[PDB]
Amino acid sequence: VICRECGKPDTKIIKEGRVHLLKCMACGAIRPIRMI
Ligand SMILES: [Zn+2]
Repeated sequence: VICRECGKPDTKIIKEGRVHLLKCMACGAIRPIRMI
């Protein structure tokens, strides 16, 4: 769903303070997210 044209890559997530960032490796994609 998130990455359909990525196949079998890797997923890493980092959060600081009150902000969430998602990074995907293989396609080099970054997405900004925040719930709090
Ligand atoms: Zn990807």
